Amino acid sequence: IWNGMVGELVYGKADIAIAPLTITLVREEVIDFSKPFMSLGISIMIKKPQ
Amino acid sequence: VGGNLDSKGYGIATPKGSSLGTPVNLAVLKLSEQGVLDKLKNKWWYDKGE
Repeated sequence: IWNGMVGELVYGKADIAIAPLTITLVREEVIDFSKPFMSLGISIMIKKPQ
Repeated sequence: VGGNLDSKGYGIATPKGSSLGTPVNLAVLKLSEQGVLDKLKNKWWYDKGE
């Protein structure tokens, strides 16, 4: 059972998803993707050292 | 001395209109599913440090 952005897309509740939705291979099997409009990467976040 | 500047990779390139494009792309995708690409990455990059 899909959910979220892909869940709304698969069940046809909406026509187009315009959101910070990352392109992934597993999502490619149920929804298509446009060319990447911006680059990013997973990072680590902590409170700056007091 | 820093992080990556962009998000781009290496792809197998074939002449435009070549019959080898689709089968080689399918093989690349299947090996990505099988993890042979990551295995070779480990073997040549991580498994060769001294």
